[PDB]
Amino acid sequence: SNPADHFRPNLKALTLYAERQHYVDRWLHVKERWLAPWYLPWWSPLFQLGTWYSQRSRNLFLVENHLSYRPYKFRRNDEDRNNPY
Amino acid sequence: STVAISVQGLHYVGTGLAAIALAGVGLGIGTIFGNLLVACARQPNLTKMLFNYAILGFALTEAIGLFALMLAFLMLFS
Amino acid sequence: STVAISVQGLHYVGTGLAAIALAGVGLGIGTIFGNLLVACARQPNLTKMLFNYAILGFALTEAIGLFALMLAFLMLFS
Amino acid sequence: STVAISVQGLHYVGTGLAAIALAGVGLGIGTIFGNLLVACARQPNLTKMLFNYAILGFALTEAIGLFALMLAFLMLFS
Amino acid sequence: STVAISVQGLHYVGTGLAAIALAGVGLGIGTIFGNLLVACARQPNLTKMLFNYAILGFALTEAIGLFALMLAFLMLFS
Amino acid sequence: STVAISVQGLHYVGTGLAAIALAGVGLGIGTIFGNLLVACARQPNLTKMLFNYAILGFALTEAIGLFALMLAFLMLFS
Amino acid sequence: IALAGVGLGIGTIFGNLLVACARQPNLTKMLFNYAILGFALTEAIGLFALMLAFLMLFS
Amino acid sequence: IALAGVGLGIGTIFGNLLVACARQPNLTKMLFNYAILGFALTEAIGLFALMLAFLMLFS
Amino acid sequence: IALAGVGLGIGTIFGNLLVACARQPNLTKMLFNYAILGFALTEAIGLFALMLAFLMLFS
Amino acid sequence: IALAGVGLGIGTIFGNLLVACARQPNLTKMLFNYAILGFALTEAIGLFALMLAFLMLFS
Amino acid sequence: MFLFFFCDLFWLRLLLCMYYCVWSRLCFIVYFNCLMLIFDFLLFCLFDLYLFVGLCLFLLLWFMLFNLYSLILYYCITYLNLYLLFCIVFLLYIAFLFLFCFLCDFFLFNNLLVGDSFMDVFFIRFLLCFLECFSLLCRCLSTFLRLFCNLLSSHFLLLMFFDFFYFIFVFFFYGVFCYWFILFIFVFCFCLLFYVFLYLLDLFAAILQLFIFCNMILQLIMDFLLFLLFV
Amino acid sequence: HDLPEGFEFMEHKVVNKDIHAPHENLETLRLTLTRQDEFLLREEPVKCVTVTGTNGEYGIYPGHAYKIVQLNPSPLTVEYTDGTTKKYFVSGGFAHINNEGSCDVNTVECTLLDDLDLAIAEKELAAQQAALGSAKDDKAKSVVEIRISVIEAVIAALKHH
Ligand SMILES: CCCCCCCCCCCCCCCCCC(=O)OC[C@H](COP(=O)([O-])OCC(O)COP(=O)([O-])OC[C@@H](COC(=O)CCCCCCCCCCCCCCCCC)OC(=O)CCCCCCCCCCCCCCCCC)OC(=O)CCCCCCCCCCCCCCCCC
Ligand SMILES: CCCCCCCCCCCCCCCCCC(=O)OC[C@H](COP(=O)([O-])OCC[N+](C)(C)C)OC(=O)CCCCCCCCCCCCCCCCC
Repeated sequence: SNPADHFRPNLKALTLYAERQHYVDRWLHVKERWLAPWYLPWWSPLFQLGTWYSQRSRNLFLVENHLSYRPYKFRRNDEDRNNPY
Repeated sequence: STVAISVQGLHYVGTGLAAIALAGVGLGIGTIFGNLLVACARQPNLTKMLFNYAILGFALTEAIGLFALMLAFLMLFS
Repeated sequence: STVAISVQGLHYVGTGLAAIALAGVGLGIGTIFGNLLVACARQPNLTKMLFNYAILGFALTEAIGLFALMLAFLMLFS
Repeated sequence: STVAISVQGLHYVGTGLAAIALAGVGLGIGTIFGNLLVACARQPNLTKMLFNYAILGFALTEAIGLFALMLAFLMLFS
Repeated sequence: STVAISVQGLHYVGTGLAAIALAGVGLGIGTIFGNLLVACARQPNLTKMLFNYAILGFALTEAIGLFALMLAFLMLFS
Repeated sequence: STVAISVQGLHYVGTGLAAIALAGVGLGIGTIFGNLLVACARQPNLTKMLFNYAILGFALTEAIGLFALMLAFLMLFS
Repeated sequence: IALAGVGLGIGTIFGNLLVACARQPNLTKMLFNYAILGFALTEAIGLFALMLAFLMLFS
Repeated sequence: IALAGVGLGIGTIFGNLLVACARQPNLTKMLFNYAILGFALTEAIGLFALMLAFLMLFS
Repeated sequence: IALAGVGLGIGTIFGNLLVACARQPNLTKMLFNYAILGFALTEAIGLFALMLAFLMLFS
Repeated sequence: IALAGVGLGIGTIFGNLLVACARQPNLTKMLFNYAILGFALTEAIGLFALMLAFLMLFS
Repeated sequence: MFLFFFCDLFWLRLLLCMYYCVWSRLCFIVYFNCLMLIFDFLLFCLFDLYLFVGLCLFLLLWFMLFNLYSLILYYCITYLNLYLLFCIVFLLYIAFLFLFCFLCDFFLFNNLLVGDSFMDVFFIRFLLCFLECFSLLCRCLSTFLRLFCNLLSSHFLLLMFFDFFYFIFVFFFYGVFCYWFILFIFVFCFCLLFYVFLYLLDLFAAILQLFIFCNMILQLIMDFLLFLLFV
Repeated sequence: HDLPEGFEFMEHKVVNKDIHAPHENLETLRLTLTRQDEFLLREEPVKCVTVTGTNGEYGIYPGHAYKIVQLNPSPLTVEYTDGTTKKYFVSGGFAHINNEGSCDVNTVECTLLDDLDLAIAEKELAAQQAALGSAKDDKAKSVVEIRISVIEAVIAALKHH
């Protein structure tokens, strides 16, 4: 155990936490702000690049109908194999 | 009934098994040098070159033995 | 009666057994280099070409040991 | 009396035993390439054909290794 | 239920396994000397350079045997 | 719960394993003498120097055997 | 099991002996003596293992 | 299991016997005697393992 | 497991036989007889191993 | 596990067969027939091991 | 989760800035074979076979700054993680593979179908092609696994031996003044010999493993190179 | 102006057996024992021939595989199908064995073992051993040792029978 502990980075300085929802929402706000102006038509390749793949992924998530249960990505405890909740 | 048991002494057994891997490594190293002697007597002009390749093979063969020896230490010290 | 038992030191045994596979890999490597040394003395002009093939075998021989080494970790750390 | 016991940790031993089968595959590959080097020195004009046959032999041995790993992974998980 | 068990005599088992690692080491050393005799008989003038390389191979092979022996004695006193 | 168990028949098992290493030594002896005869036939003039080197190989191989044998007897009486 | 190597080791000596004798039939006596020497040395280890087996059998 | 190292050792002797015979076949009558001698020693080792296999199987 | 040594030993004898026969085909008859002799000996050891198996499986 | 000593023995026979065919390429038929004989004998040993394996498996 | 940390090369970066503000020749390279792919004259390749030189040199420099200096006690291999090495090897290997595939020359893969027309196509050649396609990815995985495991095992062994040496040196040196001084002297000499041997072995093995790491990539590249002859 | 090659005037060529051919059971080996461009025996059918090459002794019977042997100073035996043994002594050369059933043993010198004298051989060994003691340099000693090896082989060859 102790010898195994010698293989860690030795210059850790700071750790920051952020919820997926929050920064995803902020990114969406930024994307809307930059893609909103009239001088960027919806048919431009840039706008489609920005929007279409995200729309496709979200639609795929919504359409999903799985017989099994997928535990919440951001639980408080995900180390117990016998407690998905 | 649900019973959970934790045997401490098993780590010794796993450690001894890994040591068996050294039998192949130790034998493999001897194989290289045996060929080296039988090769130097067939072409002594290259003895220095052959000696270099033999040492290279020894390290590669030895490197594997260390992998097993690491696992021995991991279990012997946990 | 239905009895469930969980022995918590058995993964040491499985790890050691997988480590034993490294003896064959070590021996095979020694065999390759033994053949290399005895083969270079026969056709020295092609020494370099033989060396490249020798390393190729090592690449295709060390990889197998990694699978066994991989299983060791999958059981040693679980 | 009728007693039923279910040990959860015995799949580690089975996985380790299956992993031992790789020692033969590793040694067999070493034998293939050891002879390849000797053969190339003997008749270097046929290096490509010998290399092709050696690869074929390695593939068959690797296929056996895959079967052994399949059993190892199955027992490890199942 | 949580049950902790400590088996004493297991260290004897692990130590014996490490002793088996000396089988290949002993065999490997014998292989080197056997090859040495042939090389000397086929090239009698090189009775010293071959002898030196044989000693070098023995030392490396002896080292591997000593790595296992350290675990063999260590577990016996653990 | 903390349970301490002392098995008094496992000092036999470790002893038997330590004896297995003798096979790797005994076989090593035959290899040296297996090739000594060939060397003598190849170069009968060196029937003496080859014999001395073979004795050196046998003694060194036997040294490994006795190192293993020491562990065998220690666990037999302890 | 220690006898497995000892028995095999003897076969190796008596295998090469035939090749050596066929190559140099004039030296059968000297080769034969060395083969006996090797057999005795291997047998010594065989008795060591045999001694341990019997001790653990009647103990 | 010790028999594995005995039966294999026997095969090794005979394998070398064929080569020795196929090298100089006029010495077959001499090599064959030596080959039997080797079989007489390795087989003797197998008896010791067989003895233990019987003592423990009937005790 | 003892059959592993017997099976390998039998293959070893025949392996040398092919080399010996190719070297001197004129002696195939004599070599073949000796090869069978070796098989008759290695298989005999196998009988003991099987006998022990049948003497413990049916016990 | 006994099959391990069987498959290896079979590989030994064929490995020597190729060399024998290379040394004496006109004697392929006799070598091929003898190799088949060795395979049958070795395979018979493996079948005996399989017999015990199935007997215990269904017992 | 966002962790801010630093590599352990800042002093080495300072030394590089100090000693390489002026030009200097380079004549010794760990993997020289990336510069000489063609050995028979009049053979030339239309593919950018020399594209790997810069990456090879940079990787050698980076891994040598890390691994070789790791022998110094307490020096940290900041990148020593299995999946990080996997990402590195994935980048390199898959980049070259996609460079070959984007070429849109399907005939380039004809050699995957091993054997000749004599062999049964479905039961032999197709299986061999499957195995070789698998073997490419296995080669990638093996490269990264080998690089990881060599370092891990070497440093574990070094740490354990150093701990044992410290223990015996500190708590058993008084035996020099005692009647059993000879045993301690023998043990100390053996430990010194082992120390030297381990350091030499690790020094050699690091460079050798870098050589092999680069050689696997170069072999991938060479497996799909075709050389034209000048006329 | 093209000149004939000196082998065109030789009408006894070497017959090689095609690899893709059936085997034949042969009871006779056609031996050609030659010394200094002179055949002592010519395509003679014999039962077997024993030759002492560098690695060891070879007993060649009909059908022996293709091989080339570098002889050493030693006796050579020829046993006929009748049951008669003829023993020569050679100082060196080569022996070519063909799978077709032929053996061409070309020697620098091939003398019947009867011609050699053991008394002359014995006293020569004593003289050469004295010469080796007085040998000036390493080369001279090596040459003297070559003579002794041949002499001892001759002495041992005659003492055998
Ligand atoms: C809230 C708290 C604060 C933190 C906020 C953070 C916000 C985060 C937002 C979310 C981010 C999410 C994702 C994070 C992923 C992180 C991954 C990671 O860490 O990977 C490891 C990985 C480690 O890489 P590495 O191999 O160690 O090499 C990177 C090194 O930087 C070395 O690489 P290099 O050497 O190759 O780099 C080139 C280098 C080439 O070399 C140099 O240039 C040499 C200098 C190197 C400087 C950089 C090294 C820093 C060393 C440690 C700090 C130094 C001391 C600081 C003192 C602070 C005191 C409180 O040049 C530079 O660095 C250029 C900058 C030079 C600045 C010089 C300034 C001079 C000012 C002079 C003023 C004079 C005034 C006079 C007035 C007089 C009046 C009379 O990190 C990176 O690769 C970089 C990660 C950065 C991600 C972006 C983060 C967002 C930006 C944050 C800026 C905050 C500024 C405000 C701070 C105020 C004080 C509190
Ligand atoms: C190309 C091959 C290069 C070979 C280099 C060979 C170097 C030989 C060094 C001999 C011994 C040196 C001893 C130094 C002692 C320092 C003080 C001390 O206490 O150290 C103890 C330390 C550790 O000793 P320790 O383990 O006894 O420490 C005990 C301390 N306690 C008890 C607290 C744990 O010494 C070392 O770690 C030295 C190991 C050196 C290994 C070789 C490293 C080579 C790679 C780095 C080269 C860097 C070159 C950079 C050049 C510029 C580049 C641009």
